[PDB]
Parts: sequence; C-alpha cells; structure tokens
Amino acid sequence: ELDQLRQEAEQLKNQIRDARKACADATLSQITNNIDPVGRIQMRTRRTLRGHLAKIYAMHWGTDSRLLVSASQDGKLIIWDSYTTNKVHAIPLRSSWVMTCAYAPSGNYVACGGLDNICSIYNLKTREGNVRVSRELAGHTGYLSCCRFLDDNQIVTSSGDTTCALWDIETGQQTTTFTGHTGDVMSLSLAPDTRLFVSGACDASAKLWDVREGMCRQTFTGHESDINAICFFPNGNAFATGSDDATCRLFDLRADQELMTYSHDNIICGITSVSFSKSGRLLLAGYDDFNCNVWDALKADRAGVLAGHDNRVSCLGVTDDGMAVATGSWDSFLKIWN
Amino acid sequence: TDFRYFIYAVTYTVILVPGLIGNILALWVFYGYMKETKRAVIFMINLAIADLLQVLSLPLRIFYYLNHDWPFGPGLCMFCFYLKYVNMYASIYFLVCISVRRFWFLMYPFRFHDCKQKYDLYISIAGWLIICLACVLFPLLRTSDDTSGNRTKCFVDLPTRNVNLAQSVVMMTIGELIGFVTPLLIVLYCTWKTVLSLQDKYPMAQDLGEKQKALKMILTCAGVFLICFAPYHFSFPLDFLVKSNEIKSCLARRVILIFHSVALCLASLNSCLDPVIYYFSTNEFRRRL
Amino acid sequence: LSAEDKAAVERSKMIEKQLQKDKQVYRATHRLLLLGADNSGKSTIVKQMRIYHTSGIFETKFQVDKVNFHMFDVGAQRDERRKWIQCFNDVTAIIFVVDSSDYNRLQEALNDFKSIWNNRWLRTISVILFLNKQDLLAEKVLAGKSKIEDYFPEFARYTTPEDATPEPGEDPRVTRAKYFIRDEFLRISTASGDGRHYCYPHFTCSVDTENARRIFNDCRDIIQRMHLRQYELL
Amino acid sequence: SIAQARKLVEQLKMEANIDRIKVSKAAADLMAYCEAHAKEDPLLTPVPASENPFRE
Amino acid sequence: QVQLQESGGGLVQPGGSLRLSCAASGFTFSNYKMNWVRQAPGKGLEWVSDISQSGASISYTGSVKGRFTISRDNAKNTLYLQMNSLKPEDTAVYYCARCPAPFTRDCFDVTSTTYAYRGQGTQVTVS
Ligand SMILES: CCCCCCCCCCCCCCCCCC(=O)OC[C@@H](O)COP(=O)(O)OC[C@H](N)C(=O)O
Repeated sequence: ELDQLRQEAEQLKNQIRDARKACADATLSQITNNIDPVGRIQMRTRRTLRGHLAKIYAMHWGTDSRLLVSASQDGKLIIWDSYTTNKVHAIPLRSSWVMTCAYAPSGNYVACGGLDNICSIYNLKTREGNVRVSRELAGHTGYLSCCRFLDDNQIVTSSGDTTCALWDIETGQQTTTFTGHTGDVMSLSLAPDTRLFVSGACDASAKLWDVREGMCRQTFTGHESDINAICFFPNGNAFATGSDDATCRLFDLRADQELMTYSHDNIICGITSVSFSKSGRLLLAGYDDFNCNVWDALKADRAGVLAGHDNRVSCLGVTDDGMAVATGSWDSFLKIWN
Repeated sequence: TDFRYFIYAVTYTVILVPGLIGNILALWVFYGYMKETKRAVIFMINLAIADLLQVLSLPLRIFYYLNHDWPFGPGLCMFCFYLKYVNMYASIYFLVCISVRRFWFLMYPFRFHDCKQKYDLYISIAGWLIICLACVLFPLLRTSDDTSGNRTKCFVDLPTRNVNLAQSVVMMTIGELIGFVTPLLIVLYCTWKTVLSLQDKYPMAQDLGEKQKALKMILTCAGVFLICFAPYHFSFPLDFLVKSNEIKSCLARRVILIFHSVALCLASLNSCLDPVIYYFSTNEFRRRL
Repeated sequence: LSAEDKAAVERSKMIEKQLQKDKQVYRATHRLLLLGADNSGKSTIVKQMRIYHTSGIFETKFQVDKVNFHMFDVGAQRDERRKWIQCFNDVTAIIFVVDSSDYNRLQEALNDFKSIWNNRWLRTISVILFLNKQDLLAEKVLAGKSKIEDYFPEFARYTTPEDATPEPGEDPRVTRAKYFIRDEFLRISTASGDGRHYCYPHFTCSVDTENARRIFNDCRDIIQRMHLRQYELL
Repeated sequence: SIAQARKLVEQLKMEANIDRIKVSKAAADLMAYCEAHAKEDPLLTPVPASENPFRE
Repeated sequence: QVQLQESGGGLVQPGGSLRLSCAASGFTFSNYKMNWVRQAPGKGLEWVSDISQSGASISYTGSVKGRFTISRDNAKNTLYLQMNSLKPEDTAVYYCARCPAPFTRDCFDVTSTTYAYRGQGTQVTVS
C-alpha cells in the first residue's frame, strides 16, 4: 500500500542527497577570495512620478528602454515616458483588485490580472485612439499572481489554485498545464532562450519547467518559508530567490545545488522583489522596512543602499541597457535611480 | 504718565523673553513635521509669525519708557506704532480661521476629504493684505498738523489729529463692529455646535477618554480668547474720547486713562499664552522634542 | 517646444483633467469587507441590504442618508487566506457575522477574530460585530436540553452586568447567555489593542429591518475619531 | 491515495538520474562571465554626464 | 527540507495517561510559534493547544483545559504534549503544526485542509 510507497520515496530522497553531496568539493567564497571588491556604489533619484490614488502593486519595463507601465488598486493602469515624466496612457479597469501587469516585447499589448481569477489583454495600437479589451482568459480557479508574454500569440500565467498554465490568445483556450506544486505560486521568470522557466511557491520550493514538453525537470529546496520572488542570471545558468525568512539565495542549474547565501543579522523583515544587473555583478533586492539593498553577487558583500520611500516597497527592476533602476511602493509613487 | 510709564515698562519686560522662546522653538518643531509628514500646517505658521513680530517690536518701547527720550527720528517711530497693532489684528483673524476649521470637520465628518483644503493659501495672504491696509489709520490720525515736536514724541506723547465728533463716532463704531463683534459671535456659535457633537448616549467604556480631552481644549481656547480681548474693546472708545478732550471731568479722565492702560497690557499677553494652548499641548509635540 | 513636445504636453494635460474628476467620486464612497462562516446567515444580511440600492468576488451597493457604501464578499477561493487578505489594508471597516446559537463551533469563530485582530497590515481597522440568530438561542436556553458550560467551563461563575438592558421582559436566563457570549469577543479586542481601533457589538436576528442605520452610525463614529488624529496640528 | 504516492515516487525516480558536475567548474564559469562584461555595466561604472539620458 | 516527525500514539483504557513528542528539522527552531491540532472520525480539523517562541504564553481549548499540558525544548529541537485523563471522545489523529513566518503574532491557516508545515500524524485510541 502507501506505506511502502512512502518508504521507497524516503530511500530515493536519501539517494539524491548523497548524489549531490559527492559533488561538493569547493565553495564559491573560497574560489572568489582572491578578488577585488567593487567599493561603495551610490545612486540618486532623477525623476519622481506622481498621479496614482492608492498603493502601487506591480510594474514592468519595456524593451524600448524608455517607456514603462504600472498598476494600482484604485483601479488604474498608467503608461509613462520616463525621460520627461509625461503620461502617455491611462486605462480604467472592470475590477479594482489587480495584482500583476506585463508588457509585450513589441510594444503592441499590455496585460493584467488579479482577485477575480481572469487575465485581461489590452490593445494599444488600434485605429481608434481608444484602448479596448481584446481578450479575457477565464479558466483558473484561484487569483492570478504573475504573468509574462512570450510573443503576440502566447502567454504564461501562475495562480493561487497552485498551477501554472500556457494560453493561446487567438483561440482563447489553455494549451498546457503544470501541476506539481503544493501551495500558491507567487512568481515566475522566463529564460533568455524562451525554452525553460522557473517558479517559486508558498511552499519553500522552486521548480524548473520545460515549456514545450509540459514537464518538471528539477526541484530546488533551500528556503524556510514562502518564496516571494525569483529571476534568471544573465547567461541562463543560474537564478536567485528571496523569501519571508529574510534571506536571498543563489542556485545553479548544472550542479543542482545551492551556491551562495546573502543575509545579515540586523534584517528581520521579508523580501518582496529581487533583480540582477547587466553584467551579473550587482544583485538588487527590496524589503518590508521601506528600503532597498545592493549586494555584490560574488562575495556576499553589501555594497549599497537606496532609501526614500515611506511605505512598504513592492516592486523593482532594471532596464536592458542597464542604466537605471525603477521602484514602486505603497506610497503611490514611482522613482527612477541612476 | 506718572502712573502709566512704569506699568508699560514692567509689563513689556515680563512679556519679552518667553514669547521669543516659545515662538522660535515652535516654528523650528514645525519645520520637521513636513520633513516626515506630507501635511500642511498653514494657519499655525501664520499665527506663530504674527506673534513673533508683535513680541519683536517691544524693546524700543521699553527703552523709551525708561529713559524718557527718543534719539532716532520720526520715520522709525511711526513704523513701530504701526507694527504692533497690525500684528494684533492678524492674530485675531487666524484664531477665527482655526475655530471654523474644527467646527467643519467635527460637525460634518462625511463632507470633509483631503481635496477640500484648496484655498488655505489663498485665504492666508488675502487676509494678511487687507489688514495691512485698514490699520494705516493708526499713524495717520496720531500726528497733529503743525507742532514743531520730534524728540520726546513717541508712543504715548504723540498729538491727536483734530477731527469732527460725528465722524469719530462713525469710524469708531464700524471699527468695533468689524474688529470685535463679528469674530466673537462666530467663535461662540462654533464652540456651541462643536461641544454638542462630542457627546452622546453611548460611552464605550473600552475607550481611553479621547473625546473628553477634545471637549476640554475647545472650551479652554474660547475662554482665553474672550478674557484676553473683551476689556480692551470695551475701554477703547472712552479712552479715545478722553484723548480728544470731549470728556471734561478730571475724575473720569484719570479713571479712564488708568483702566485703558491695564486693559492694553492684558491684551498684550496672548502672544505668550498662544504657544501653550494651541500647540505644545498636542501629542505631536510630545512625541517629538 | 517643437511639434512632438507640445503635442505630448497637451495629451498629458487632458489625462490630468480626467483623473481629477475620478478622484472626487473615489473619495466620496466607503468600502466595507464582509466576513463570516457559512453557518452564519451572512447572505440574509446581504439581502436585507438590497432594498437600499463563476467569479472570484461579489459586490453590493447601498445608500443611507445620502451617503454611499460598497460591501465586498469573497467567493471561489481556497481556504488558505494569508495572501489575498493583504489587499484589504485600507477599508473603512470589517463586518464580522457569527451564528450565536451554535455552541459547538464558537471556539473556531473566536480563533478567527484573534487572527484578524493581531495581523500586521490590519491593525488600524475597526470591526463591527453581528451576533445573529437570537430566536434560536432563546429557544435552546428555554428548552433545557443542552448546556453552555460543557464547552466553556467558566459559565458557572458568571453574573449578568449591572448595565444590561433586558427591556422586552425576557427571561433572565436568556440574558445571562447573551451577555456571556458578547463578553467573550470583547475580552480579546481589549487585551491587545493599542488605542488605534475598536469593536462595536450588536444583537440581531433574521427579521430585523434596521441594520443599515446601525452601520451608518458606527462608521460616523469611526471617521470622526480619525479626523481627531490626523488634524491635531491644522 | 495510490495515485498521489505513485506519482510522487515516479517524479523522484525521474529526478534521481540526472547528470551532475563539480561545484568549482560552475563557480569558475560565473566568475568568467562576470569578468568578461565588467566594463559595459553602466551601474557598476557610472557614465560621464554627457552620456546619461537622466542628467543629459 | 522542512520536516516534523511526531510519535507516541497508541491504545489506552479510559482514565489513563499518555505523552506525545515532535522532532523538528530544517528550520531555526526558536523563531517560531508552535501548535497542536487533531482530527476525529467523521469531522474536520480542530485546534487543541498553543505555545509561543519562549514558552511564556500558553493556551487551551475549552474541553481539555484542566487535563492536557504543552511544552517545548529549544536545545533539542523538540515539542511535547502530555495527556492525563482520557475519555472515549479523544480517539483521533494528532498533528503538530508550525506558524508560517517568524517573529509574528497572528497564526493563519493552521487547520486548513492542505497546509505545508504540518506533519503526518499519530493515532490515539481510548477504550
Ligand atoms: C479679524 C479682525 C480684522 C479686522 C481689521 C480692522 C481694523 C480695526 C479698526 C481700527 C479702528 C481705528 C481707530 C484708530 C484710533 C487711534 C488711536 C490710538 O492711538 O490707538 C492706540 C490706543 O490703543 C491707545 O494708545 P496710547 O494710549 O496712545 O499708547 C500707545 C501704547 N503706549 C503703545 O502703542 O505702545
């Protein structure tokens, strides 16, 4: 019966742990102990963007490194030009409880979702000057927590019914589902090649997923509490995570182990977002105590601090030319650092 | 004069120092409340400035009343005589504004959002302007046409311009009605409606007594306003008529002069008792400082 | 400013005007969150408040003395709620409904009350408590078959308050029962409070016609107490 | 259930036969990429104020 | 990997006594608040007892308030419950539960149907 099944499972877990333990000859810090530091790094705020009425809950930058989108619970989406602080679009929603947004890589569409369990897709470039809903995807059984386009035809979602799905916009129907997680799925990150992706859940676990097969390829388990954020290192061979135990960590895909830990004893608040830099050297993170931190990714050092918000920091991101960082908080303000 | 100079000297000396301390420190503590809370104090700032200037204009008066001479010329004497009273009436204006604001947001709580404080700036400057106009009547009516006096003439020994009695009555009555009666009626009506809204047949007993403290503070503010400003405005017309040689009896002259001296000294104390009643008793000045 | 500069400026200024009209309607309306279990009668309160007029959430609108309220009810979620609850950190009030004649599930309702009261993003929000189904409680107490102190051992040592209000001439036994169950929730709300939020309890049943007036009065008290704090220095 | 424990076992079996490498090679690879692109990172090395679009 | 393994169950005659223990692994034991829950035949999950980070504040449900006792040992990473006078109504499965986050006062979702930081359970039969 199930007693034997569980005993076999425990044996296989012992085998996996020993297979990983045989591979641990060196530590990253021993390899990098002969390296110069980066010194102190100091950033300043160039623009402050004003206009929302309630807490800002998500944002996303554009491939065109100039334009931006952001979402707020008063029920609005705004599209900004960040060189001039000069609003381009403002869009009113049907439900006020939104939690995610995303640009398409071509600048033709934006998307959003939230507490009603639907994904809605907006078309900006119509012959009409107006902006109207094109699609409403309607099959999930819990709220929508993240979202990322892949092209103008296909989109990937994660929800609070503990599944992720891949969707076909022109037809409207799901094409594949990913089911193995146990708690809510909180984030999601696409690969540079768009053939793999990773996710982390309200369960101290991350999984690597194959888009085209619809299967799980690997599982990574190092944290203590719910994982709130996740992202890929630039060459496609690594990823970093941050959770409610107030730690960030770096995992490697080929070695199949945890590789570096970034923490401190004075930090006892959870982490809301993480983000990498363009050469991979700086890892930037956001926290519940109103500030953001800058770590050297190779040394577990603490090379900088960004301050200036009054309420919880909820979102953060870096552009494709690597020039500037954008942050958003429960203040209802957005800020650009460089 | 033999029973006026000394009272003025002692009173202004005592009023001098704590007014400096309170107003300066209070503007300094205001400075940090906007560096952390993105809120506006506007009527409070204008009160504090008006009180600061009024307490500032005193030392020349003290020196003159002690040494019985003025070695500086008339162009400065006129400006001091103007400055004191302009600041007094600005102070009264801002107290009335604060009273009406509290009435509004406690009597009608659903009709008061943060997009309503639109013209608080437009109010302030507007008032600060009209007063500076209407008070010019103080130095114009104090220098008599032709006299050859310019050395001892400062602050109580100035002549009085010779005027018709009927025009005197008209001007004095309009000044009493615009400067005292209207503000007092507004303040009493609004205190009456505000203390009715802070009581009800529902004590929660799980409370901390927050509505009773507010009730007591509203009553204290109204009482101090009334006591510090009523005697001066009752004694003002009699004193001006004695200065115009309209009342002849020596008894009436001596009594009226002494009484108005006392009343003016008593109305000068608000610049020191304001920083103790409006702020310096809040919880926001005792979580800072 | 050339062509593109001026056109982009004129466009962002029209957007500014429309956002100005939106702000006013947003600020003249009050949001409420409705909570309770399924043996509680929450929907009947929802239906009594309709005469004032496969989804994840439901809304009902009502108006009293020319003021507008929006009430929000959550349906079609899983039973784990430590994440979506955070969306509600700035409602005017929470409304908690409880089936008061069900002795066998009251400890679970008390555990719900504690978790809501002590959370980090919900610690400046007030609660209006409805103690529903009073005719059933009356019938049970009179019938004499079941006992309170089988579930709550301290009822044996309870005496009615002095300021109880048994006006309609009801039995003293029903009055002890009512006030004991109320004092249980008021003990939790007074233990850990800090002065920044309170609780407002009411006794009710299924044929009451006057719950919108009670909600009106309690929100008036809440908003006045908030005014006193934000504007000590005006 | 039998379905749940069976699927758990099948997944563990699928994951238990994946090829692995030593830690030092992967650490050296991350370090080599980092060193290769280190002078084109414009937040690690700030640009002159003429090239910055946010101070022109 | 977070693990909680709980033991001590079995068969008792009414009036007897019993002791249960949990061994924890994979988290820093002392930042967390700990709980005991149970499930009887034909019902749902029910909350039994409660202890906080240091052991100072304790809490019990109404029907066990004079009979059960809860404690913890942070140097050995262990949790304990002791049961003194058992009744036929105590026949159930017992589970050991953890609070979701550290340094926290509220305790959401610990009796839900699926929950990630709960163990496998132990059977207790009284007859
Ligand atoms: C809200 C309110 C506002 C409105 C405004 C209006 C205006 C009013 C109105 C006002 C009215 C007009 C009138 C005029 C009269 C003149 C006279 C004089 O002189 O005066 C002063 C008295 O008093 C007294 O004095 P001794 O005694 O001379 O002495 C002085 C001393 N020593 C100092 O100074 O120092």
